[PDB]
Amino acid sequence: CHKIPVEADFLYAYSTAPGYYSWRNSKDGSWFIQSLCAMLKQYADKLEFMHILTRVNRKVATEFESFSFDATFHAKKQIPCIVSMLTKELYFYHH
Amino acid sequence: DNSYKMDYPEMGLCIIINNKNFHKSTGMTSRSGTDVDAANLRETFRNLKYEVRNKNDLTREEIVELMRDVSKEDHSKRSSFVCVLLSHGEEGIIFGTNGPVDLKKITNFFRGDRCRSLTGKPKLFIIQACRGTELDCGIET
Amino acid sequence: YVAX
Repeated sequence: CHKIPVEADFLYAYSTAPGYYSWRNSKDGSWFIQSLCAMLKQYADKLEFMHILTRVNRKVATEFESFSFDATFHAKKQIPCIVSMLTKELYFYHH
Repeated sequence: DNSYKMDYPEMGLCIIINNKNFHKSTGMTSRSGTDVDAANLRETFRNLKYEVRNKNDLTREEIVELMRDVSKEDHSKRSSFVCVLLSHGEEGIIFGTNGPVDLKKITNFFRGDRCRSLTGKPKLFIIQACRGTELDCGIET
Repeated sequence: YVAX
C-alpha cells in the first residue's frame, strides 16, 4: 500500500569523506563544525539545506589546511561528505 | 509537496553528544576544542528554534540508551529531528568514552518503522569524527 | 591541528 522505505528521510552530514581523518583546531573547534555553523547562520533564512551544506563543503575545502611539525600530518586538506536519503527539500524557515 | 512541512508547533530536538575525555585503554587523547563546537552548535540551533540538549562524555552504553529514550518520545508536534555527534571515530563507527559503537545501531532507533512519530519527517545526523586514517594531500589549483 |  502507500508505503515509504524505512531508510528514507535521513540525512547524514559527515565532516569528512569515507576512510579519511577529520580535522580539528584545538583553539577554534573542528573545521567542519565551525564552517557548518557559519553557513547556517548566514544562509538558513534563505537557502535549502543541501545548498547550505554545499557551501560548507567549499568553505572547508578552500579555507582550511593543516600545519604540523610532523611532515606526515602537514599541509593536509579535507572535504565533507553529504549523504542524503531525503525525499524533499528542507528549509529551516516557514512562510 | 516538494518541501518538508516545517510548520509543526515545534522545529524539533537537537541532541548534541560532546565526547572530549576518553578512557586510557582507548588511547584517544582529549579532544581539545570540542567544547567550542558544542557551544557554537547549541547557539546556532537555538536560533533555528530547535530544543537543544547537550550531553557530555557519554560511554558507548549511555549513547545507545540516550538514543533509545529519545526515539521513544512522542515527536508528533515536531517538524524534524537533529543529532550531532562530536567524537573520535572510524568508518561506520563513533566512539563512546569507553569504546566504539556502530553508527547504524544509533540511527536504527529512528527508522521509519521504529519511530512512528518521525515517519516522513527529516532526521538529520551531523557527524564530526574520523572515518579512517587516510590523509588528503590536496592538489594545487 | 589535531586529527579526529
